[PDB]
Amino acid sequence: TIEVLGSSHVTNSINNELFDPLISQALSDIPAITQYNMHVKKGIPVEDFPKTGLFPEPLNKNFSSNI
Amino acid sequence: VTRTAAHTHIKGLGLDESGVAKRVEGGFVGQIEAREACGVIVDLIKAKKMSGRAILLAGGPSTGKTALALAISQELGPKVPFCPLVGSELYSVEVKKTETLMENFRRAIGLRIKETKEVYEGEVTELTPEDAENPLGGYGKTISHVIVGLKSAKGTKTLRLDPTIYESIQREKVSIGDVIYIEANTGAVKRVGRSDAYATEFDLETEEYVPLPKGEVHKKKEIVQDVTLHDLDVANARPQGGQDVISMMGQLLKPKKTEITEKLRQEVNKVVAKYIDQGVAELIPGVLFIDEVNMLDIEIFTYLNKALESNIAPVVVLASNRGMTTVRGTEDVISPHGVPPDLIDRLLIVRTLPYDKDEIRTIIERRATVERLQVESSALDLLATMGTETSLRYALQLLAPCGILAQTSNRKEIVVNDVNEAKLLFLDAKRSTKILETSANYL
Amino acid sequence: VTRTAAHTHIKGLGLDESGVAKRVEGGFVGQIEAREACGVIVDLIKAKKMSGRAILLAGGPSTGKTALALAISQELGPKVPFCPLVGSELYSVEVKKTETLMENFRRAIGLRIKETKEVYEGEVTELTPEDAKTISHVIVGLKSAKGTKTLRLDPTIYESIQREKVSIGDVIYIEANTGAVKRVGRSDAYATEFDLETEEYVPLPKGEVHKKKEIVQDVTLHDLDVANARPQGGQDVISMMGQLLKPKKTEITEKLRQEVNKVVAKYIDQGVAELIPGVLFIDEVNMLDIEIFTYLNKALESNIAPVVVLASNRGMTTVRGTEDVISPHGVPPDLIDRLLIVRTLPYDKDEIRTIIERRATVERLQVESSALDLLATMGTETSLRYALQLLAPCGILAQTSNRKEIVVNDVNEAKLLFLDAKRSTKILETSANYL
Amino acid sequence: SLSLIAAHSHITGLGLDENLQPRPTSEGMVGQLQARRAAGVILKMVQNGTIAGRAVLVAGPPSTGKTALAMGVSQSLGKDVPFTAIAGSEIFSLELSKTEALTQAFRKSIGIKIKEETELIEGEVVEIQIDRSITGGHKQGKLTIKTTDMETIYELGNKMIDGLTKEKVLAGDVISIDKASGKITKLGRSFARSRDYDAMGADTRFVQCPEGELQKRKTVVHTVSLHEIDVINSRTQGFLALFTGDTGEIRSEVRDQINTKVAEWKEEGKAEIVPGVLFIDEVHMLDIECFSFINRALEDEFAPIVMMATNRGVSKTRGTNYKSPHGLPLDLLDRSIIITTKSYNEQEIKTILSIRAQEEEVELSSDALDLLTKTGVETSLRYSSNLISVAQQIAMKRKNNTVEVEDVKRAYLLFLDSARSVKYVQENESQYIDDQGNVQISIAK
Amino acid sequence: KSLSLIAAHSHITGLGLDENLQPRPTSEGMVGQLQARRAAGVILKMVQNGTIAGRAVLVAGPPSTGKTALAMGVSQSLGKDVPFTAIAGSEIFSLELSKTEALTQAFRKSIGIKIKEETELIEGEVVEIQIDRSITGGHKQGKLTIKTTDMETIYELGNKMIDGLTKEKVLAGDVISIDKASGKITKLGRSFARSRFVQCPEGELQKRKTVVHTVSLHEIDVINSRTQGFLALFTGDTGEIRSEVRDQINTKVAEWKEEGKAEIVPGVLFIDEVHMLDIECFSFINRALEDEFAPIVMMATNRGVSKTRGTNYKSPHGLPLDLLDRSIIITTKSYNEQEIKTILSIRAQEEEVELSSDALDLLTKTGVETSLRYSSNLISVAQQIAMKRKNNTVEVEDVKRAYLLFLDSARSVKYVQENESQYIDDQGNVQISIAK
Amino acid sequence: SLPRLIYEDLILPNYNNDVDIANKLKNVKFNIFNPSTNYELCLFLSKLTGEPSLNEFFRVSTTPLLKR
Ligand SMILES: Nc1ncnc2c1ncn2[C@@H]1O[C@H](COP(=O)(O)OP(=O)(O)O)[C@@H](O)[C@H]1O
Ligand SMILES: Nc1ncnc2c1ncn2[C@@H]1O[C@H](COP(=O)(O)OP(=O)(O)O)[C@@H](O)[C@H]1O
Ligand SMILES: Nc1ncnc2c1ncn2[C@@H]1O[C@H](COP(=O)(O)OP(=O)(O)O)[C@@H](O)[C@H]1O
Ligand SMILES: Nc1ncnc2c1ncn2[C@@H]1O[C@H](COP(=O)(O)OP(=O)(O)O)[C@@H](O)[C@H]1O
Repeated sequence: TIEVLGSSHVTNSINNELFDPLISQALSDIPAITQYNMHVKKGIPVEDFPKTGLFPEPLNKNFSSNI
Repeated sequence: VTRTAAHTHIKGLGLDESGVAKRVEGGFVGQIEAREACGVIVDLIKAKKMSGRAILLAGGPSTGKTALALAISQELGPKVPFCPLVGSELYSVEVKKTETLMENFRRAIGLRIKETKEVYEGEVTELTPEDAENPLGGYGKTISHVIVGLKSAKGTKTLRLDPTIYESIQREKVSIGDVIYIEANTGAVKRVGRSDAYATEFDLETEEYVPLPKGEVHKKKEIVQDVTLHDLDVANARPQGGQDVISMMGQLLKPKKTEITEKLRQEVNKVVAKYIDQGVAELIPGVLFIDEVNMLDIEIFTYLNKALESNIAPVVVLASNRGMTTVRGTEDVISPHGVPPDLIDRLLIVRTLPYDKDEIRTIIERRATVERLQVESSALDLLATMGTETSLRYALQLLAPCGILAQTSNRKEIVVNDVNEAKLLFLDAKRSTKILETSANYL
Repeated sequence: VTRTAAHTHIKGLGLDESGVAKRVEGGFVGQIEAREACGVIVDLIKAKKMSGRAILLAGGPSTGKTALALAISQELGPKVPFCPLVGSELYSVEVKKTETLMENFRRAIGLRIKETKEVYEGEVTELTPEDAKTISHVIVGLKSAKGTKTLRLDPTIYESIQREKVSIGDVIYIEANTGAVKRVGRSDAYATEFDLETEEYVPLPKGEVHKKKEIVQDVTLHDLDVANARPQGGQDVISMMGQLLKPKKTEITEKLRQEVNKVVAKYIDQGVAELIPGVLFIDEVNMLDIEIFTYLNKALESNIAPVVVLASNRGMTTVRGTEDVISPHGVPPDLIDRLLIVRTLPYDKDEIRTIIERRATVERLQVESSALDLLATMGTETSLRYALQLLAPCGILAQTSNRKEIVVNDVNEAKLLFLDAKRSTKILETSANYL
Repeated sequence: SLSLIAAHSHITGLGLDENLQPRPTSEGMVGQLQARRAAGVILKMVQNGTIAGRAVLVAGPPSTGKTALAMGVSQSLGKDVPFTAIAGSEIFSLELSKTEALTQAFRKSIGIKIKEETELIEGEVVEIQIDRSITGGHKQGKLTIKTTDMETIYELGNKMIDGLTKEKVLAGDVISIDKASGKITKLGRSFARSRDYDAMGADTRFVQCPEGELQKRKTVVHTVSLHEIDVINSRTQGFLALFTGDTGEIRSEVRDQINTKVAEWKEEGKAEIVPGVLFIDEVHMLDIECFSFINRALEDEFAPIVMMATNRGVSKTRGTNYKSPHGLPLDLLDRSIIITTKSYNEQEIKTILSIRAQEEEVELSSDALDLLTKTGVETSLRYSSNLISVAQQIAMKRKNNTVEVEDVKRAYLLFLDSARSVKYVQENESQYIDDQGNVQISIAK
Repeated sequence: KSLSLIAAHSHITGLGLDENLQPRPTSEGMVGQLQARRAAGVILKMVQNGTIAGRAVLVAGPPSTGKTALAMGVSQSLGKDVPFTAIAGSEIFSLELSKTEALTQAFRKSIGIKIKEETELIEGEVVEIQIDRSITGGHKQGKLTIKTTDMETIYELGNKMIDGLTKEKVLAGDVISIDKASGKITKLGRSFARSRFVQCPEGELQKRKTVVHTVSLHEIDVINSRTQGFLALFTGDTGEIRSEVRDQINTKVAEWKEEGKAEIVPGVLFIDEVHMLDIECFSFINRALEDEFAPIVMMATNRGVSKTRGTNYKSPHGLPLDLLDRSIIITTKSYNEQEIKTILSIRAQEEEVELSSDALDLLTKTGVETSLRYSSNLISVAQQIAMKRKNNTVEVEDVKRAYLLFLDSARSVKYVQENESQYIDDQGNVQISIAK
Repeated sequence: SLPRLIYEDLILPNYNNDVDIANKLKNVKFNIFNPSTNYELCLFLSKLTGEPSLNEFFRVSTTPLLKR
């Protein structure tokens, strides 16, 4: 952690770099019912969805976590 | 039954309660003064007070140098970290040799920590997300919260998560009817398996079936962990295990060694000292064993002079079998055991001595009775004379072909004819050199 | 107060308008011919017409080669680029040495671009966008202590505003030419909306909303070369953490340098920029390999090379990377034939005494006359640098016994405490075990 | 262009007649009649273009005009013909083998020629109306492009709608669309609409509104070397490797396939081969492995004409322990043709010095030119060439226009050549650091 | 703070000097070497004055004669907030950095910039938390009651303070510290309620805290180079920082010093075993010492007239003469027997070892005979031999037993030379067989 | 811990430093893939690679690798 005492701009920049929505969305996936909500109930087409599902697949189920 | 390899008849130094050594005890024969000196060194390590004490084991080949270090490691026990090493291993192609030496220095100081965990666990009963008002706004995720209902034994809790925890949950591929395990220290989620409250025989993906977890959903448990300083240094230099982007992409790229700075080691030392001050942690110094120390060159020796004077260094044990040889990386420096005199001034040399006919004979007896072999007395005397004539290791390594040649004749006892046949079939260094000298085309 | 480090009593070459040298001027004592030759070289650099001129200045140790190079750099001024270098710096583990040599060659050619800075800042009083789902333009109202001012804005600047989480009542910073948006913080007029808040509160600008300023930018050709040759990609303006792949140096092709050259020529043709060639200085040139010595011959024949200055203190010495090439100053005859050689003479007794007096009076120390004579007599028998380095312990020993003038007792004590090279070697020879 | 006065910038081609007969003083070259005739023969062999893989070695004493001859060949070769000039020390890379660096140097010197037809429609956007069908599968666009002189209206396809809705234009940007192919570019914003938005923005620039005809026809001829095709066809985005040099040991299959397709394109008539010259200045410091690769690499039809320059005598070839003429092994010298240069006399030195004085805009007297010629006879030639430029500044400090004898004498006193420096070192060797590091810094003993 | 078992130089707390820079015979764990300690005191005063940059000091002498101890005492007497960098000679031969780059990083790690700044902190004891949630969750209202031993107040929270209090879960009775501007909440512990444990804060709830920062030049060089993050200060792969980003830092530091916003704190760079550097490193040091932003360099070596690395000639102390022209030399001498006895008594006192007087005399005699370090090493071994016999003090017989068990250099050389057939020589010959 | 002076004088733009001006000068006004000044190079690269848009190289060269 890098801290600067008394500056909200540092906190905003650090939170933007650590939790950038484009890369965090790329390494994750949208829920299916949420996808049905924004496609059918809101009219957004498929091609302007944010890109998802780019995380690599593990070898087993056993290799998915350190616990 | 088991597998034996050049050792494992040695269990310890075999000393008394007052430090004196029995002649035949602990798998050792002879070497009384060296065993007593190693016992004094073992007591010094167990005192847990000193830093950077270094000794050197000197003597000829097949005299019992590495056996003493292995006996030291067996006498100390498994709770003390012991790091075996060979001098040729410090020459890496990814990082400089100084960093490899300092990493192996920090790998020999252990730490025992009583840490506590915050755990949410149970069987998933519901999984409903709530969407955001502007999904294509560019800033912020698609969802806002996710409602998760967990049910354990005599308990039921409902949780409201951010998208950050739910991203790891759906990376674990969590469905309805699974038993999960959320660790609040790092956000890590483990999917234990399907619950046994439903049907079992209608699956196709070799899952395991888990009963409901006992106790409440929210828990606090104490775990005793055993780590080293090098583990903390490596985990802080290459961060993994967070839920941010940087620690997530760190698990996917290829790992590589890096030159860890002194500032990171100082900060890790500060945090560890703070943990000790609260009565949580406890320091366990250990032993670093560098075998074949003549393979090092002058730069590693000059850095070792600096590294021994630090206030954290463990006990270093070296071994060498050179009389008066030139130090590697130099031309004119001739020093005993291949070790430069400024490093020799900081050591404590323990001498090892060669054996006799009786010690060779009883060592052959011990190695034969370890390997589940039955040897006659005349064959034993023949092997003892063979060992004194050529080498101890050549007599030790000829036991198993003798046993095979005895077994192939439907026999259990090893006799003189098997030893003569093994003499004929297999040679040693002196007879091979004799064949090499009287030969035509570079045999 | 002031830091003095082995130099900084040198302010210039001490030459008048006719080019001749005064004896004591600009912190220099003696050395008339080398100072006059360096003045001629300074005029040649100021003429701004040649390319690839190479001067080597040679002489014994502690005669003033590096002082002369720094005096040249002080005579030229801060506008002209000057890249000091050591010959050992050309060996790197990332690229070949010819790449590092060409980078240091292109680092010594500069540019001068006239720019302007236009800044709008103040407190937001109105943020009304309109669309046609694409926003057409955004009207933003800004307020300061001297009044208010409304603006029209680009949709891209609106996206930059929306990135920074800017609402009504914050204090922002907008540059007109670039489009950079920085959120200073919430205004202090909204400080009492809650008792506890995460937001920081700042006062109003006492200035006007609109500010204008003219600036001059100085860049080199290597800056544009490394700006156009980023291999991972163009990074953001603000990034506290680095990239996921580490970017290394690369062998930059000649095509990129040609494209940069033609772009810079087009911009020079419109009067926007001005070309200022500079000086590349390589100290301890004897440590270069034979391959770099060969590549210097090719690099000195280009159309864009700067003026190169080399220094060495060797006699008949073998060139590095060879076996049997005895050459003067450790420089092969191929490069020697392309050079001009300036000699550097040693000093007399009185010049050493005057140099010691000048080094005493820059460091704010008062020295008695007999102490000065004894220091000058010591300096003629060991070295000049030994007598120059002994002034600070003499001043400390004078300050210990509550005095402000250095007396010969302090000089004798400092001579006893600190040894020179010859007495240390005499101790080294007549000793048993590693001193 | 961006250039100052270089070492030999007075040379513009070899001064040869139509019969390959060198004039004594023409096009900036003085003397060296046989070497200039030989270089004219080599130039004619390059311009014929039917002979591949020839090695020419230029050997002479230093300061004789070997790289001046190569500069004359490069200038008289003409445009759009590749001429790669490298030094011998450039192939010792850290991220490239010597064989691969030599292959990349060899393939940079032979290129192909490609011509294409452009029908550009460059103008300023007035109004774009986007219309879609009820089904939505068909998209029509009302494009109102406008130049200064006139304005017309086009109908755009759905691919133009997709290509314009990405990097969106805002009715007043300057765009140009190719009619035949369909290249889309956004040049910037017009100067007439530069006052309405009150702030610039991050990624915008102001260009002038184009004039004249809206539709223009122009043919463009491109020259592409083989190394560009090798770099491009080896990766997903290869132009960054073209400009940053991180190609990194390209495989042989792509080179073989590129050779095959270049041959079949020459057969089809789309492209034609333009060979060129590779010049390796100071060739004597190459390894023996580089020499073996050069021996084998000259036997291919896709090989340029290689020109090498050496000023060594009978020296030791690097990577071995013996000595050879010119520092080159005998099997490479068997595969070679040697052009020999000879040292100059007084008249040629005088003419070269007068040419260099006229190049640098320096006015010399007759006596100053005679003194500089005498100095260039006694010392080398480059010493007098540098003495000219410093004597100009010395005379300029004296508030005089023409360089006199006194300025040349002062420049001779202030700056030393190699011989006086060697004498002054050898008579005072105790003050300099020796081979053993012994030196005497103290002035009294 | 600063965990450590027992160092080899742990008994030295600094130079033993009075106010007139005169050495006491025994003070602060340093015995003898009066001229060297006086010279090191003069050097320490030169560092403390701060007006002199780029001076090189060489410490030379026989091995095991107070060379590293002197630098350890100087580093102790320097105090905090002054940078001290200690590197060995063989640490700069890296694989990802050039030698001049590693030397530049080591030079710029020892110059500090002192910045003082002000901030507002709220630190108190939490009394009660009231958080109400609507059914829709559109707005969050709340009230926070916090107190010290002298005051009591109740706050009304906004939305993001409520979100930052829900995260990092704060209950009643906790002692927390809140930063208003950055929104960072640190749990200092739990107050004294038995139902880690920290006393309740006193005084005002809102306080002004002046923090003095000390940033090295290397950290600003790493941060200002945009190709690398601040994580390169910990991972270590900065990777040959470009030259042109350092002049901007130098000009900015000069501007800050002119405007009074910052102060320059020079430090000491210590190079131990300087004879292992190459000739290129010495040529780089010759020009790096003449910079204005250069620290005071202390180098130590024990060789005498040896071969300089990378060359084929011999030079005094293993260093070329142009580097020795730029240095002032401090020479250390061998120790007397009384000083050996005092040093051994200090080392025994450090390890809490009780020695008899006859054991101390035996250790002093065998330290004069062989080595100071051998007699220093024998103490802790003989102590464990004493605990084997179950007595506290260390007698003569324990020292004799430890001397019999553990050899020294000369006895090992004698045993090797008497039986050199059993060892592997320079030609790789050995005789493993006992008979014949 | 980092002081506010470094972050406010070296990284963030303000009225007394030229971070944004020099950033624009290096990355836009002297970029060699700029179609307003280097149209010939863009046309040559478009013939070479077959890109349909001539602004592709300028967008690629000023975009981070992960985002690309
Ligand atoms: N005192 C002993 N008792 C039993 N076995 C021994 C003894 N000394 C040596 N050995 C055996 O002889 C061999 C000696 O090898 P080791 O001690 O590992 O290194 P070195 O060959 O250098 O002495 C080992 O395999 C060990 O098992
Ligand atoms: N003419 C002079 N006047 C004043 N100081 C001088 C003069 N010549 C040399 N010096 C001083 O002598 C020292 C040695 O000069 P320098 O050029 O740095 O070393 P070298 O001559 O060995 O390269 C420098 O510190 C410089 O300040
Ligand atoms: N024939 C010539 N005509 C004009 N100038 C020449 C001629 N030959 C040599 N020079 C000049 O001599 C200088 C050095 O000659 P160069 O071509 O470098 O020979 P080399 O490469 O053998 O040293 C150059 O500046 C060049 O201008
Ligand atoms: N004056 C002294 N006071 C206290 N301890 C000393 C003194 N001189 C030497 N020592 C001790 O002697 C040992 C060797 O000295 P050291 O300076 O570390 O080695 P070297 O002289 O080879 O650098 C160290 O443990 C140090 O504590």
